[PDB]
Amino acid sequence: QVQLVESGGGVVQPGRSLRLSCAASGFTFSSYAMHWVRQAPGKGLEWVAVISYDGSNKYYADSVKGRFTISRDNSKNTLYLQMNSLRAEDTAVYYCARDGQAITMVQGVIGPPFDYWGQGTLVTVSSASTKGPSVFPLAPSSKSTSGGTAALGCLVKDYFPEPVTVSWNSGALTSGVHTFPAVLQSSGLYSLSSVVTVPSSSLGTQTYICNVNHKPSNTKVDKKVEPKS
Amino acid sequence: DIQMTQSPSSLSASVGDRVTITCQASQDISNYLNWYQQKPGKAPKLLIYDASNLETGVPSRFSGSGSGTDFTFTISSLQPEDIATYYCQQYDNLPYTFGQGTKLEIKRTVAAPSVFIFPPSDEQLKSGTASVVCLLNNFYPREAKVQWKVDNALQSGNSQESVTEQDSKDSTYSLSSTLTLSKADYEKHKVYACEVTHQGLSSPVTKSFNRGEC
Amino acid sequence: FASVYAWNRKRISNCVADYSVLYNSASFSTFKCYGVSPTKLNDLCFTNVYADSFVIRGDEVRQIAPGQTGKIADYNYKLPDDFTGCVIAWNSNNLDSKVGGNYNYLYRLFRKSNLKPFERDISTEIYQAGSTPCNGVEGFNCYFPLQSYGFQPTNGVGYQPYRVVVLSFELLHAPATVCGPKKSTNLVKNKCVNFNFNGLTGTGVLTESNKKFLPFQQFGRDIADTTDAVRDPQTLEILDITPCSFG
Ligand SMILES: *[C@@H]1O[C@H](CO)[C@@H](O)[C@H](O)[C@H]1NC(C)=O
Repeated sequence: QVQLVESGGGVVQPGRSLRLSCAASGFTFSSYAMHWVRQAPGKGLEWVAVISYDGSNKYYADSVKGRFTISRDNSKNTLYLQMNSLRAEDTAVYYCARDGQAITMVQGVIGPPFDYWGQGTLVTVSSASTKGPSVFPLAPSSKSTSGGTAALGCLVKDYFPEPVTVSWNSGALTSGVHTFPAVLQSSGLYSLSSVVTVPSSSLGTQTYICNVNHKPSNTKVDKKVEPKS
Repeated sequence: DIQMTQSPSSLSASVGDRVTITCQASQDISNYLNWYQQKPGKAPKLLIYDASNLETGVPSRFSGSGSGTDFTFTISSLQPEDIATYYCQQYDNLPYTFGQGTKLEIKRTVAAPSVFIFPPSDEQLKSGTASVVCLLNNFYPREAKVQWKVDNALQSGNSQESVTEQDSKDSTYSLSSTLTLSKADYEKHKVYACEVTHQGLSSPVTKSFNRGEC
Repeated sequence: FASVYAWNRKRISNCVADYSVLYNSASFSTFKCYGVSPTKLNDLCFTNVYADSFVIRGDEVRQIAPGQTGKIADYNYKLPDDFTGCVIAWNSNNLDSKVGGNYNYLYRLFRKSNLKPFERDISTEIYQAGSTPCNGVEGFNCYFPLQSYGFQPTNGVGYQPYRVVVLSFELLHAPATVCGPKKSTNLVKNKCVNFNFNGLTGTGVLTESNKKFLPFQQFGRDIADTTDAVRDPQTLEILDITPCSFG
């Protein structure tokens, strides 16, 4: 039925070039329109580009022009966005959606616009490689202790390849375990810290080992957190 | 041809209420638009074509009002699985502008944070840098302030925060602020303090340590 | 049918209109009456009835009403704010929608100013959105003003074509005109009865006559001026009117 799949995004340096892929399924592809829409992470949506039923009607946006181009395959139900002259600023997640209501574009008005069956992101940093993650244990302390509970955690910092995970005791503790959103430094590398609270009677008593796994690389390290010396 | 829309962004209410979002449109009157919801960690979703007339599947708690230059989304009878963003797209030209979004948040009883400060680990001081973490645990009003102080000097421009999604169990937030220094500059001061301000605190709480005191 | 941007306009005139065959036909998906509720149409008379005809989408039938806005009511077809007639609409997916798209049903989507009620505009000048003059060629901010519904048989309801007819009863200042139909019963002769002969209201016994009324007269009167004969329409046969029996 009607659903879309997307691929072709990743990590590349600025100034380079990349083409995307927006494929269709179900419906007749060569009758509809196809949109391109994006959002920088933590910002709002923004319409990027559009083309008719392969009728060469772009009508690009501001700045975008002269850097982007649209190419759809009506015979294979796919669509490609190729961008050149990157800015190290158009790193985002990207979506393609169908339209049937434009004016100088697709013949006849049909159905609702923007049915939104896409996904797919693209990183444009200078990290290139997968800067391994450096781990420290943040010890439980009386400055973190209050009454019945005290908090301890693990700080995993300085890595580029965004998807990284830290578990507690091989996935055992689910109470109080809270991993905070990674932060992007000026150096260009990410960093985060995951913390969990545990009864203050149990400072060192049981096992609290953070399991750090970095999937783009192959890093796997277990770090124990104990009260301060 | 340049147009833009507005929104009363970042609202908050409780279960079983009525909300309103007003997308006022720019000059050059238009003709109906749309209303999208976006659960984070996923793709957006259509809810109402131009003006009104929702689609299928929608649980029919939604309504628009399209009369020229000022449209109002109106949801009646809130439901505990309908908190997301809400961006409205306006069409009828070359550049299809958008709104700004509207973050939604439930209502919970004022809860003060547990605060905790962590000094840098000895392993990191070998490497030549010092991260000083300060944690704020569970808390409704997210409008919390984290003031770092080093030897009683308020520190500006060497910290970063992040905050968790509102907790599905107790509807609280948690916040982590990281202060980053060089080993050299770290070793130049003594007291590291983290002063948290929050509505559930009658006066701010400071957690602090003294560099080099077991 | 006729497009939505150039609707038709038939001026129904002196006739016998039976809005009951309309009202009860149950084939209409929408039958709203505004100036006058529907059942009392076959009991009133006006000067002129106009009938306008066109074809729109399915969910655009709510802009054919007094006091609405939208691309249809703004500049395609505007109804005055004290409308009097009725609006009728029915789905026509099988007639007007054809596989591959029926691109012969257009509508206007740009105009300088909203229409006056019952005003019509079939021009085809290149619209000019921005300040730059257009000089009869397309381009940015220079748009062709007509779009076409591409109707297709596999469209969800609310995108299938609906045919619409707007009846508008008007009353200028003439002497009369078309109106509902009349209903006559049987002729019961030989009984004190309460009768009405197209206006003549009376009481009495009716009897076959043998008087020869002219070729244009209606009834007969007697000295001292009382109605004593009538002519029946359905048949046209002299009949006497004898007072009842009192004493
Ligand atoms: C009236 O109609 C009947 C048929 O129903 C016909 O026989 C008769 O001649 C007609 N008379 C007049 C005056 O039209």
